[PDB]
Amino acid sequence: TDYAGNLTRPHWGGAASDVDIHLEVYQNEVDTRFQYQAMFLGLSSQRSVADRS
Amino acid sequence: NTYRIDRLNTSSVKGRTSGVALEPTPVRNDKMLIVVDTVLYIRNPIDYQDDWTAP
Amino acid sequence: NTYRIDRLNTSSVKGRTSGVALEPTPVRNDKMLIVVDTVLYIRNPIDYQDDWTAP
Amino acid sequence: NTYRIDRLNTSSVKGRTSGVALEPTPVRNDKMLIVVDTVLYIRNPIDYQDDWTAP
Repeated sequence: TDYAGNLTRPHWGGAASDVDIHLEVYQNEVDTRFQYQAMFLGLSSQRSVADRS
Repeated sequence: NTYRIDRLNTSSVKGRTSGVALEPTPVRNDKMLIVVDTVLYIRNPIDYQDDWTAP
Repeated sequence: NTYRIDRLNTSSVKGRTSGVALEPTPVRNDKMLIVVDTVLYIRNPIDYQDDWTAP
Repeated sequence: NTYRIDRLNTSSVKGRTSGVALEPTPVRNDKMLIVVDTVLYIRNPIDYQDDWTAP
């Protein structure tokens, strides 16, 4: 059933206290991806040709 | 009652040769929400007489 | 000729959201009885004269 | 919620002259239970406002 339809809902601001306006508790965390580190640096033979040809 | 965690996307490597423009790419993002809206409860009423006639 | 032990049950968690009334629930119970019936015995008589004439 | 009163009988009396064996007799018993069932009450509500303006 119900208890009472006349409540003073704190952060439900509307003509019938229906729409939620609560403040999103945000901690500065963002998840982007899982990083990767190259391993073929030492599995080849580096021969720079920069600025020459 | 809500809680916010932001999300972020990744760009893609693209090739280029001599006089070719570098195409700019967007990095999309979003947010996620967790909202508490339900109250779990246990409600056990014991009558007076049963209290007065049982341990 | 008797010995009593009481028993009990659990409760069920239910959910309320914003203004609904909590719905009470009962908790059933029972008992159990242990009854002593018979007595065990060993009876070995020994005559005086046999005890006087043997270790 | 129950209270028990245990009943019990009586026994006769005999007479033994000189070497007559004595004869035992048994006695019988029962139980009684008084069970508390209902509650008596009387409720008298007095409003705050009438309480404020009256001894």
